[PDB]
Amino acid sequence: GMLFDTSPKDNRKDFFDREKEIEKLKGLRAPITLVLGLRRTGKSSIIKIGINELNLPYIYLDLRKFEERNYISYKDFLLELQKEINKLVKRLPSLLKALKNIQGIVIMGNEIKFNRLSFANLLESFEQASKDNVIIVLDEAQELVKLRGVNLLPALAYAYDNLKRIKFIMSGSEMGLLYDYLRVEDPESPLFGRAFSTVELKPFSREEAIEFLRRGFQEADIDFKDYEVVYEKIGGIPGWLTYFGFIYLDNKNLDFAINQTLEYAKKLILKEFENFLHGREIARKRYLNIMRTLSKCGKWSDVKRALELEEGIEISDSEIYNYLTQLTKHSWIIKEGEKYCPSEPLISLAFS
Ligand SMILES: Nc1ncnc2c1ncn2[C@@H]1O[C@H](COP(=O)(O)OP(=O)(O)O)[C@@H](O)[C@H]1O
Ligand SMILES: [Mg+2]
Repeated sequence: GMLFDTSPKDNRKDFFDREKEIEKLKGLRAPITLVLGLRRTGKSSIIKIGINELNLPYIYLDLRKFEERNYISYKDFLLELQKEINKLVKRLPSLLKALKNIQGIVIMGNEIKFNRLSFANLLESFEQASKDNVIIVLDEAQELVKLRGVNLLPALAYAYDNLKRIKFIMSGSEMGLLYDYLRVEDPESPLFGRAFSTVELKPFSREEAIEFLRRGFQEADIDFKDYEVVYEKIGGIPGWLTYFGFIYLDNKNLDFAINQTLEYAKKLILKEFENFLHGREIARKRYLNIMRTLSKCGKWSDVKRALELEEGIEISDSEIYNYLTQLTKHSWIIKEGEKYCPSEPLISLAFS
C-alpha cells in the first residue's frame, strides 16, 4: 500500500504517526479499550494495525454495515457473529469442540450455525479455546443501541470482571452515543464504575496535516509546494486529506484535486446526515435548518431565530434543547462556550 490509499490502513508502514495511540491500544490495558474520534480520524485503521501487530486471535464486528438502519435484529446480529466465529475456529482448532455444547449452536462440518444465545457463555468458550488473549472488536459499537431486543451489557460486565483472556476494543465516531450505550451514567448498570482504557484520534493540526501530505508526496517521489492552501481548504480530518493526496497523485492538478475532494466530502457528509435523520422524519426540516444556521457557527438565539423565522411559530426551549443535544451526541456539532460549531470544516461547508 501507500500513505494515500483510500481504505482503512492495516499496516503501520502505510500510516502517518499516531504512535502513542497505537501503542496504548495494543496495551489492552483494561478489559475494555475505547477508541474515540470523529469519523475519518483513523479509528478502524489503528484497530486493524493494532490487531495485525499483536498477532492474537480476534473477532471483528464491523457494525458500520448497520448505519443506514434504525433497528438491528437479533437474527441479523447473529449472522455477523456467526461469520466471524467461522474465521476464528480456523485459528482456534479447539473452539469448534468448545462451541459444541452451546445451547443454540449447530456444527456442520468445520463451521457453525445458530438455530436466545448466552453471549457470556460464548465469550467464555473463546477463552477456553485460547491460551492467549482473544480480542473482540466492536467497530462502531454505539450502533448496538439499535439492537433493541438484546442487552449485551451484563455479558460485557461478566467478561470484564471474570474473563481475563477476553479483551474488547470498542470504537465510536459518535462519542456521546457510545457512552450512553455503555450506560456510564447509570449507577445500576453492569459496567458502571469500571475504567476503560481510552484512545482518542483528533483531527490533524495544521502542522500534522502538512507533515502528513509532505510524507505522502515524498514517498510518491513528486514535488509539492501548496501545503497551506490544502489545509485551509480541506482542514485536518485525516480521511479527507488522504483522498486529496490520492486524487492529486492521480491527476496532478491542484484545483481539480481540491474540488473533487470537496464534492466527495459533501456527498458523503449529506448521506451521513440522512442516516442521522432516519427515524427523525418529524423534525427533519428543523435539523436541516439548525445545521445551515450553525455552518458559520452560532448561539442558541441564532438557532431559535432561524427556526421560528422558517416556520413562523414560536418554538419551545425543550424542543430546541433536544435537537442540539441529539446533534452533539451524534458528533455533528460541538459547543465551545455559547457557540455551537460543526465538528469539522467540511461539515460547515456541506451545509453552506
Ligand atoms: N494517520 C493516517 N495515515 C494514513 N492514512 C490515514 C491516517 N488516518 C486516517 N487515514 C485514512 O483516512 C481514512 C479514514 O480512516 P478510518 O480508519 O476508516 O477512519 P475512522 O474509522 O475513524 O472513520 C482512510 O482512508 C485511512 O486510510
Ligand atoms: Mg471506522
